[PDB]
Amino acid sequence: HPNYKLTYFNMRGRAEIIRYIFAYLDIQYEDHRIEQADWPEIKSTLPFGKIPILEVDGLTLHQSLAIARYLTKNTDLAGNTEMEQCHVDAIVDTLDDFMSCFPWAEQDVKEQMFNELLTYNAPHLMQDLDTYLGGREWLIGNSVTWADFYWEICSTTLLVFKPDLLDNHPRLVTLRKKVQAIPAVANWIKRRPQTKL
Amino acid sequence: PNYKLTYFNMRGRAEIIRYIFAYLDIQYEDHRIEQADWPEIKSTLPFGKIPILEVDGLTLHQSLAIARYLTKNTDLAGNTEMEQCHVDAIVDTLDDFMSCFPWAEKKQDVKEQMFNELLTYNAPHLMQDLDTYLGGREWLIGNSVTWADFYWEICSTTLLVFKPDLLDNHPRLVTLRKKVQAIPAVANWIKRRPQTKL
Ligand SMILES: O=C(NCCN1CCOCC1)c1ccc(-c2c(CO)ccc3ccccc23)cc1
Ligand SMILES: N[C@@H](CCC(=O)N[C@@H](CS)C(=O)NCC(=O)O)C(=O)O
Ligand SMILES: N[C@@H](CCC(=O)N[C@@H](CS)C(=O)NCC(=O)O)C(=O)O
Ligand SMILES: [Mg+2]
Repeated sequence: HPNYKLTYFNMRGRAEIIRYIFAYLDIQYEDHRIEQADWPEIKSTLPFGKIPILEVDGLTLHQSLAIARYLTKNTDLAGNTEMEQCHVDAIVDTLDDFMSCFPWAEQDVKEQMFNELLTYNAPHLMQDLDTYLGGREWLIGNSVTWADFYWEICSTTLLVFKPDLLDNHPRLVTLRKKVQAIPAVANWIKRRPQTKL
Repeated sequence: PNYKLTYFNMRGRAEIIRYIFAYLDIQYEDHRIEQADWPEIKSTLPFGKIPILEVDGLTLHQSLAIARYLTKNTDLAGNTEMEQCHVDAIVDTLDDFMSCFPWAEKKQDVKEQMFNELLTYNAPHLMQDLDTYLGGREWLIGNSVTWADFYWEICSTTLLVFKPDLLDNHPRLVTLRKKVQAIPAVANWIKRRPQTKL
């Protein structure tokens, strides 16, 4: 059981998937939340200059989904078979692709691009996700995976900007609530720092 | 298995899969779609995107998800779980950057401005970070080739089309490209594959 230090901004953002996994697996970690003012110094010490990073016994890992996958290796969150693991990885990247389209660090052009993505593109993605879910209980297989975690995390952020995101997708709302009801996840959701994003 | 890869007639996002099939000597159907058939075929895809890989009647999607699946339990995977994390991280860092480019932008002046900005400002920083990460070592992760090395060669090949001087101050990254290109199965694929710009 190694020493884990997670470094990110004071927000859910790209660190939250790692935080859900730690909560579910009951893994102790330091939730290091930096202020924007401390970032220049920290940024200059990192191999690839981006966060989140996870220090594992002092060894710096980067890329939130690479880290998430590493932490879920040989756990019940990974997918029950090699093929299920592929399906999990694919859903995660499909979600991450969409979230990465938003110009988070871009006013005017930023506001325009956000409205276009939320209004013209998000509903299409929600439909494809609902279709993929196909009336089943979880996105992949017969039990929860970190793809379901990431679905709940990404949709929570999208709902902040688009409250009607899932008005045509009650089954996707049901999946969100199912993830949110998992005791370890429910406990983290009620206890985590309250931030907008 | 009966593998059928569907993608455009481009290296693009399918090429990492094509390299892995070649290296592992796995037969597959390299199906390249017609541009006139794209509007029709798009509605059949699980998320409206390509590449997809069909495996015995089952459809898979997402190029790196597929690449990771195909390299599981092979010598192209990281040797340890932490190495596998390093491979995944390098691949996502490359993929993040390539995905920033407005490949489908119709407005030519906007496209050229964005390409130039990414290539002249952002790209050099990435090359610097990759070179320092590599150091004096033989491959990006561990002591043998991984699919992270493949993806480096694939992405840099395309970047060099738009910025030929990209690696002028990074001879170690050039050497890495040549090492990947010197692998027999990869070299054979490179000489036999369709010659496309992207
Ligand atoms: O141009 C690209 N894609 C769209 C093709 N259009 C579709 C509509 O009809 C006309 C053709 C494209 C795709 C992939 C890439 C790409 C390359 C190109 O060799 C290499 C690495 C990548 C890594 C990540 C993402 C894209 C890439 C560049 C451009
Ligand atoms: N795909 C990467 C993205 C990393 C990334 O761009 N992180 C942002 C924060 S959300 C960042 O480091 N921005 C500050 C900066 O680039 O200086 C991941 O998921 O870890
Ligand atoms: N992250 C995904 C991205 C897939 C993707 O956006 N593919 C492009 C072609 S390079 C596509 O299908 N776009 C055409 C469209 O959206 O109509 C992957 O690597 O598979
Ligand atoms: Mg990605």
